[PDB]
Amino acid sequence: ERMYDVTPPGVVMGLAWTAMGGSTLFVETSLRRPDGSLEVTGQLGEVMKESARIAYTFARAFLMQHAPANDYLVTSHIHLHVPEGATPKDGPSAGCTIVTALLSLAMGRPVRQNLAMTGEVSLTGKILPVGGIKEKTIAAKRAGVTCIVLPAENKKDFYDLAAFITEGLEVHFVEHYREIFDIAFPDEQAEALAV
Ligand SMILES: *[B]([O])([O])[C]([C][C]([C])[C])[N]C(=O)[C]([C]C1=[C][C]=[C][C]=[C]1)[N]C(=O)C1=N[C]=[C]N=[C]1
Repeated sequence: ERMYDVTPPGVVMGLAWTAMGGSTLFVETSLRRPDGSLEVTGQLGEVMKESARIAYTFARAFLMQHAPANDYLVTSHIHLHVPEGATPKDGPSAGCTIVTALLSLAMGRPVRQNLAMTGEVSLTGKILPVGGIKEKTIAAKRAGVTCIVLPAENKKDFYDLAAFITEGLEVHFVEHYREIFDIAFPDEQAEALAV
């Protein structure tokens, strides 16, 4: 089972691993009040806290180019949480997940359902390779993930898995956050008609 079968805005599924295997986790974000700020909870280590700062800065910049009239990330007091509360978590691979959670919250739009992602985020939005792709992918498949987004340089790790694991997985290998944004929010890049 999963902690969220259906993600509302501000909630994105990420992927973690330990020496004991892989798991899914959800990044949760929310307002704490009507210059902004980010408060972060979830027993995060120092690499993960820094990846939340990087993601926060990039998301502010990304959404000032995609939606300059939208100030929600610049002015709001945001809270970011990664359950479960007692479990320690660390590492950079949730960067894109955090970016997506913040944009999802600021746009008031949920991300594509049954989607998980992992990837380190650069300050300019480059997606850097991560560890545990095999364990994270198995965990996604067990959790009902149908769409998985991974750093492009982790492609060989993904295809080291047996076919019966990756069959049925729609996989996207990405290098810049813009590619994730268009998978996560397909209606922001979809064919439209005027009336
Ligand atoms: B990602 O690989 O950076 C990811 C980020 C986020 C999903 C937590 N981090 C991990 O998957 C961590 C989880 C963790 C758990 C407890 C304490 C620290 C980190 N795992 C690893 O970094 C890791 N797992 C197995 C073997 N080596 C390292």
